[PDB]
Amino acid sequence: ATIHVDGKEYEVNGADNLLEACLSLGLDIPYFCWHPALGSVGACRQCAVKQYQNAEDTRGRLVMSCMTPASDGTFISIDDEEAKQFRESVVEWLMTNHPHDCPVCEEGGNCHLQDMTVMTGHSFRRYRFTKRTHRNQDLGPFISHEMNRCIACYRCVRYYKDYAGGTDLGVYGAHDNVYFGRPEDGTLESEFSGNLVEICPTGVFTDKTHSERYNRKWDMQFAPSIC
Amino acid sequence: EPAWQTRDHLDDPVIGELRNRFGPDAFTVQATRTGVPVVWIKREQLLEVGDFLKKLPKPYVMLFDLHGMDERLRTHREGLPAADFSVFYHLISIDRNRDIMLKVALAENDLHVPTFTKLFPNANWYERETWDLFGITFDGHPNLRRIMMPQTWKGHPLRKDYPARATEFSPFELTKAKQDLEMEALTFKPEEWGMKRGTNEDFMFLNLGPNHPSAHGAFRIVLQLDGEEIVDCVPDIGYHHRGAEKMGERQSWHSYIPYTDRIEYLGGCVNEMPYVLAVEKLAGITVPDRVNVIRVMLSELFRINSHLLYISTFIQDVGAMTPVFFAFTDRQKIYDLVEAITGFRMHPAWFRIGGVAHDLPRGWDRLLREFLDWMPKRLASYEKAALQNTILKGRSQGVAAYGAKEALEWGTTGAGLRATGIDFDVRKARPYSGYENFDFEIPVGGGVSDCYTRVMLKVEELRQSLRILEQCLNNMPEGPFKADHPLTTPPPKERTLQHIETLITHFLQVSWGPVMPANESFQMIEATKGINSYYLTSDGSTMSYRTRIRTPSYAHLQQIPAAIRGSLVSDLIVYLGSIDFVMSDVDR
Amino acid sequence: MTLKELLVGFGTQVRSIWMIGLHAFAKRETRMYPEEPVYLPPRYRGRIVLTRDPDGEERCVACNLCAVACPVGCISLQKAETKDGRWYPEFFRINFSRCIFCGLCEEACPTTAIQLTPDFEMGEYKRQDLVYEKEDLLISGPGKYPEYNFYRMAGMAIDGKDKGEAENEAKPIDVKSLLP
Amino acid sequence: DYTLTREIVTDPLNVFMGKLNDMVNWGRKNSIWPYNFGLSCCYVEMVTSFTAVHDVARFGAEVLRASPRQADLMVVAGTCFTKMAPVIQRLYDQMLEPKWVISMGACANSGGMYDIYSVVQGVDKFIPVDVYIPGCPPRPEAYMQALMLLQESIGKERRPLSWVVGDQGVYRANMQSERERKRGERIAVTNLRTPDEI
Ligand SMILES: CCCCCCCCCCCCCCCCCC(=O)OC[C@H](COP(=O)(O)OCCN)OC(=O)CCCCCCCCCCCCCCCCC
Ligand SMILES: CCCCCCCCCCC1=C(C)C(=O)C(OC)=C(OC)C1=O
Ligand code: SF4
Ligand code: SF4
Ligand code: SF4
Ligand code: SF4
Ligand code: SF4
Ligand code: FES
Repeated sequence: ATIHVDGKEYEVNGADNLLEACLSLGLDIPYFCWHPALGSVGACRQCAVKQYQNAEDTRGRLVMSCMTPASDGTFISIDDEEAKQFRESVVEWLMTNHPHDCPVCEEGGNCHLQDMTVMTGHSFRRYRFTKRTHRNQDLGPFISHEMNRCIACYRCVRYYKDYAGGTDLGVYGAHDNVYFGRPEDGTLESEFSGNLVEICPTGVFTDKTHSERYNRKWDMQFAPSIC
Repeated sequence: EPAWQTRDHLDDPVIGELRNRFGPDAFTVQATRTGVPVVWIKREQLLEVGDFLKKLPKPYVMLFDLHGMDERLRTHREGLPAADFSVFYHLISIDRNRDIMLKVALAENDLHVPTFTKLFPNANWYERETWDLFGITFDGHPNLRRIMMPQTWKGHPLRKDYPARATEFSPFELTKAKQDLEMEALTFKPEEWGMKRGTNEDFMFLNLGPNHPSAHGAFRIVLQLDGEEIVDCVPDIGYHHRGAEKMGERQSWHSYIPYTDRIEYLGGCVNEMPYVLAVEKLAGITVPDRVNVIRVMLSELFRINSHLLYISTFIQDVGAMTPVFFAFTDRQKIYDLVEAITGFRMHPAWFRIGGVAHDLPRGWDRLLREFLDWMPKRLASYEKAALQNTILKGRSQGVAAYGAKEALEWGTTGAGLRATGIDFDVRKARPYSGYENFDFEIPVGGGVSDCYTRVMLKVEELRQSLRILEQCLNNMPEGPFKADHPLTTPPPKERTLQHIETLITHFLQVSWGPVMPANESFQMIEATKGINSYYLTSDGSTMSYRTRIRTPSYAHLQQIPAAIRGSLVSDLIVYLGSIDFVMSDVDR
Repeated sequence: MTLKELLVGFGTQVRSIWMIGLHAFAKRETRMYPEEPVYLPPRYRGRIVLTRDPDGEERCVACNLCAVACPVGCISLQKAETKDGRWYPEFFRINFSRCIFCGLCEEACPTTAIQLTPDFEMGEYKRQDLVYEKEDLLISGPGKYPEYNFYRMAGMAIDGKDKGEAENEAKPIDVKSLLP
Repeated sequence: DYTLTREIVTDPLNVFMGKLNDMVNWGRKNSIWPYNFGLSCCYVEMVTSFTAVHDVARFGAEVLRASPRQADLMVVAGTCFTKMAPVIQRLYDQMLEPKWVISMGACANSGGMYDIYSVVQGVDKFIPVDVYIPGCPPRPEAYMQALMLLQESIGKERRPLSWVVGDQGVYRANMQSERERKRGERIAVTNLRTPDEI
């Protein structure tokens, strides 16, 4: 397949969607609800690009890159002004209810939401109203729960239920009171519940064992090892 | 179109002249944010291109800079020739008020370039430093020895595989280097340093360092003397090398600013200014007008501080020991204002990417008004007490004189260049930081650069800086002290303290660092001692891929043997006192 | 040399002597440290302290932003947590023999805990004593920022401040609530 | 509590010998001649302390010898570059007893911000230091405070009066650290002036 992103021609796999095709080419499109192992659902509306019908097209149309196939002869723009404004607006909408928590959040410096807030260029707050809050759950000795930081990207439920086959995690409630957790307090029963601390793009699910002796990602000494 | 926009500069007449002379396929034009045309030349055509630029109708008369770059780790090299290493040549035409950056690509195995010393004599020290820090050999160089590191140094520090950090201290190596220090007077060979006729049976040799009791720093000059006459002299520098460029590759864009302070340590905010302007070019930031006026005010305060120290130390070097006390009292008045504004005296580190660290504190205008009332009578008293002394004039007038051609061929800038009658100040020729909104004059000399002429030019520059400070006091814009750009590092503190998106931006900017998109930027300013410049290469990361700092004291120290040859040693001391250099500027 | 040059030079020497004598008849410019205390402006970058919030608790939440923003790397700390859940530094040490007093840590602090204070008198006999632990840094009050409290902004629940009790926060709504 | 050089020992101090030692220490601490040695920006602040606005001459510490033989104090005011380290060691060796060392600034203390390939990480790697001044640069009054600290340390050290009679060992006082001395008055600080004023 052949796509044209911002006037540059690229050869991609036609079976891929536009988001993974552009991310494989080194282009930076912000995204929340898409994961390579989970597929596309089009929830967070962060991955907007402007698709044109032909090469001689000025209007275009905002589309979700994760839900759009990277078919042959596609024409899209990432750095289109309207697409950039919409992606910044989506980040701004996610920031309206987000808690003032980065210094005391274990995801700080390792946070996908922080990276996409910086990437869209959104640093000015004009929202002045109240922020919604949530009570937390006890999820056992391994996973710490903090639902204030949730951006409702549905990656936890998709991984845990559809991928991992777990049954005790779900989404409850409604419009902006969507709650992601267990129906009651207790230990997460899946043998693969620990991957939530990397699946979740925010600091909702965190490593409690790390949170005991916490340090930031930049302060770590890492090595490649085998479990 | 903003001033920070990426441009190819294909509309420059020099590009058309090079195309007509050498052909369209002889070079590659690179689009940068440096503001100058960047032209990649083949290595075998470098001397021809340099000669052609030297013989233009309004020729490129000054080699502003010459250095190297390790391109092996550079990932974003789109639109660039294949290169493991590269050597760049920054040339300035004053008649065109233009400049061009030639670039030569080098393979890793074939690291040799023809020398530029037959066209520009300052290429000697520049190529010695490029050989020292990058391992690039220059063919035809008269003496290609190390100039920063000692001669028995292994490796080339500015290469990307050289570890930046300090090695383990060993007393054995210290004792060995002490033994070489004691045996240097016995095993002195007068051919490694580039001299000839090493004892006509009367040419004695003298050493003037490396323990210098003065504020300009400590460095060795080995003198070949016929009685009291200086037949030849080479300076031994690198005794104050701090690896500042290498640290530029090891610090974030924000956390490098205090290191920019300590390049020319009598300059402070003047040293901060070209770095933050070049980073703002990389970030695409246009600062507001109040930021421009604040940075101009602090730059002129530090320029007056540096000029006061320079004039007092020159008067002390002549022999009058009294005015330095009063000049440091005036420096204390300046430091009162600077301490109030920035919280620090000598290295304020107060400029920021996109603005300044804080707003001006309430009551600063009283301190500025008090200093502006204090300064002129003290300056006139210094003039009448020491600068109009005929003994000082006899010590200074006619000593170490050079003309416009000698200043041009050695890269001399600042008061030493302008005392030859060449009107070239960056604040007027290539205006920056809103210097066009100020009414001030540029003092120029009659055509001869003596010690006395340079000192009087610096006195006139001090008076013009006082005029700029008066305009700064009278017309202060009301507005922000930081730009509203998302890459303004750090964001305004109150919004960080109460807004989550601002807190996120601050969190990532102070920890991982601000992300500059991959580009090259350049900013040249008129520093307190000449023209200072930052050339920054970003590879798209939170750290500089390459930080090249051009300082004027390097060029002035290299100019020394061409201006002092055939003079006395007291004249050499007076010349060193009138150059206005610090050794941290030379070595950096 | 010329006779006129000699006379002009003699008059110039007499003028210089006269001005230095009149300088002797002038007012002293000396600030008499230590009997006269040194005035320092309120934002002077001297000795580093850790401060407390107006409720009396230490402001540092051990977020490690000052340590990473330090260009010298002379701040070391470890996060600990009380039973209520508030973050605090288990230890906090600053190598003042390395510190360049640049103020970048105070700039990076999101809680106004770490501050540079107008105090320059920090001379020491042994270099080991220039390593200041938390007992040498934490002071009894708020320092230069008298009212800011990070824990009235944070969404994290601590003692005396539950969910929905921070600034610009609504009370949490259960998903089991009857309202549509 | 003293430290011996020729060991953690006690006070060796007739009552006339103590008075003679006190007189010698008084004369030594009230006449301290620094060596005029410029390394970096910290030297600019040191000679600022030598000027009229600060007047370090009031302590009798202004003579500022250009020869190491006539100097009693070496102030390492600047970075210890690897090319300058043998020079610093040779100039220190040319000094005569008694001699004292003040590290001025973060560079001389530990290498400071220059943990770099060409910088020795602190002058106390190779020469012994009596007083350390943190700062980059320390202000002139910080240098004067270190001078007073050195005077206090000199005022109760024990050195031989003559090289032909008595103990030839040098006893240096194990001072209480300034940090622990000032901890009581420093922690009690509650409010400071807000940084929005002058
Ligand atoms: C071996 C030594 C031989 C030489 C000395 C012999 C003995 C003395 C003989 C008489 C000397 C007269 C000197 C000339 C006086 C008049 C001209 C004059 O003052 O010239 C010096 C200088 C000229 O000014 P200028 O440098 O051009 O600056 C621009 C200002 N329009 O103007 C100035 O600097 C400003 C005015 C200065 C006036 C100075 C005092 C002149 C009279 C001195 C009398 C004697 C003093 C004795 C000591 C007094 C102090 C203790
Ligand atoms: C013990 C007797 C001393 C007599 C006077 C000594 C010489 C003058 C004072 C010392 C000094 C010298 C040498 C000196 O050169 C100088 O300039 C750098 C000073 O100012 C800081 C001085 O204070
Ligand atoms: S989840 Fe991310 S953005 Fe939210 S508080 Fe934690 S670090 Fe900050
Ligand atoms: S808890 Fe995390 S993974 Fe789940 S929807 Fe919220 S932000 Fe996404
Ligand atoms: S003032 Fe600068 S050098 Fe000192 S601890 Fe803070 S960030 Fe580090
Ligand atoms: S930046 Fe402030 S709150 Fe964070 S660890 Fe440092 S002192 Fe503590
Ligand atoms: S401690 Fe700072 S001021 Fe002193 S020499 Fe080092 S860089 Fe310069
Ligand atoms: S990543 Fe495409 S809408 Fe979420």
